Amino acid sequence: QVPSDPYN
Amino acid sequence: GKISVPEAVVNWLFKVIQPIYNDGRTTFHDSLALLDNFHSLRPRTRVFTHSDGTPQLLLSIYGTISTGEDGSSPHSIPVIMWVPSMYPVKPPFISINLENFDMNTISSSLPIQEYIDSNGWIALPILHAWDPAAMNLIMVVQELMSLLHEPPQDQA
Repeated sequence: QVPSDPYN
Repeated sequence: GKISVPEAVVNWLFKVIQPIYNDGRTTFHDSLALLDNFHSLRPRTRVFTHSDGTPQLLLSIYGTISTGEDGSSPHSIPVIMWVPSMYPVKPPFISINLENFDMNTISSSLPIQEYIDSNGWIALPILHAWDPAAMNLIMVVQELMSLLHEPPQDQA
């Protein structure tokens, strides 16, 4: 997976 | 046991933790609990680059930890905590977040000052004496909070 951010 | 993060964040945690963590059950449990106990914190995954150059996608929890309104002078520190893939066998590691922060807004009188290295890594005592069988992420942030606190009033 790649970086992710549930807020951004 | 009340949950403060929304559904989208719980589902996201479920999703990102699975592929990375040796112990997804504990990592999920401890991460959710941390977020539920410290409302200023949020999670994200980011690539951490190890000392030998190896990049590794990891869960990171970040935000500003602040002393409570308890009559003492307020102190805040923005931090980034990383959860290693072998958590809790290996301890989390935590740095100051250097965006809009000057590491020199932290009184040398603050007990936490002693533990911040030139690079911004915070060598908390609990991390040095990590006990995989008895410790969690909440305890790490609690110790951080206790070191941010203005040292007690004396009569000298």
